[PDB]
Amino acid sequence: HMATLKVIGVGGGGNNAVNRMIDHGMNNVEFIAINTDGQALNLSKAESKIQIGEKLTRGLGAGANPEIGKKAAEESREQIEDAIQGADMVFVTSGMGGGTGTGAAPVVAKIAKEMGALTVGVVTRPFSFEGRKRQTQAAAGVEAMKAAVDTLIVIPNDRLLDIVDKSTPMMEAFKEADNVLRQGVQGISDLIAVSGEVNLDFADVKTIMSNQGSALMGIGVSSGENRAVEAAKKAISSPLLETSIVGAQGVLMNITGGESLSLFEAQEAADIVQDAADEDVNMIFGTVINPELQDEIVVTVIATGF
Ligand SMILES: Nc1nc2c(ncn2[C@@H]2O[C@H](COP(=O)(O)OP(=O)(O)O)[C@@H](O)[C@H]2O)c(=O)[nH]1
Ligand SMILES: C#Cc1cnc2sc(COc3ccc(F)c(C(N)=O)c3F)nc2c1
Ligand SMILES: [Ca+2]
Repeated sequence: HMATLKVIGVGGGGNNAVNRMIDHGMNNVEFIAINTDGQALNLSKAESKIQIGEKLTRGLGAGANPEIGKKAAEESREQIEDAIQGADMVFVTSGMGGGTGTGAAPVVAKIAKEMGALTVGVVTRPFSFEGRKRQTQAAAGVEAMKAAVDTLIVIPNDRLLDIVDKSTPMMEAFKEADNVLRQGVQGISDLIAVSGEVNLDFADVKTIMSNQGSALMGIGVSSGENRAVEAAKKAISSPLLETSIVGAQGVLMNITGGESLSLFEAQEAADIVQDAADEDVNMIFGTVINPELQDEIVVTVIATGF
């Protein structure tokens, strides 16, 4: 079994994330670009492109109307099904609050879920500066996504205002939000590809993520003194995420280290995660020894069930 991973961008923001991932380079993941806007879709370098709602929009976008996004996806349901064929896991990425993402992404997610794919949504909420209507439409989108996916990661764009200085380029800030998705997809790909000393596989991912509501995914890297605790704290930190570690009922945790990785420090890291999570948490713990590493330790967490 080698799980087939697909990343599906829906609407402008979703496709922006996909494009930036394709530019970065990601092996053994299929990218699918879905949009109403044919002009934007033409510029994508995704190898699978689905223009939805041509009869409805005439190749334009949804004009920020979620009803148009929804009806567009429904018009093109068979083409979406065809593109998803074979997927074992689907990441649906979209900016909530517009028309295409808000309306179409839940339709796409439901199609993926009903084909049996582990279906993870990774969506943004609008900046407060975009106004109340955008925020209200986005909230309806988030609720529709929750109903359609196995697990949902929400990135409030307002959180980007917490990680910039007054001069940080907007595109650099956007790359930080895109990195949430990138790290999660890369992380799952790495888990499926590599045999661990205490091995985690796709069935473990499914146990933690299938039908499990909100999710946090995180990665932390450290070295030197107190490296395990520092890496674990970085992994569970969620400056950009709506959902924090507190009260998690399911956790997939991995530690990657060199040959120096100690039992004591593995316990230290796991204890950091446990102290935060629910008393009856289903923790699935893994470890990898990468002898190419010297003093680096990597802690990764997927936390669900809130
Ligand atoms: N972080 C981030 N948010 C975006 C990006 N593009 C759009 N957004 C957000 O996504 C929302 C919907 O925009 P968009 O996806 O272009 O609309 P749609 O094509 O009608 O789905 C906007 O209101 C923004 O909050 C992006 O590249 N990065
Ligand atoms: C963000 C994030 C995030 C979340 N979860 C994960 S899990 C991951 C990779 O974990 C890995 C990689 C290689 C392995 F052999 C193993 C294993 N123990 O079998 C593993 F869990 N990377 C991330 C990254
Ligand atoms: Ca593995």
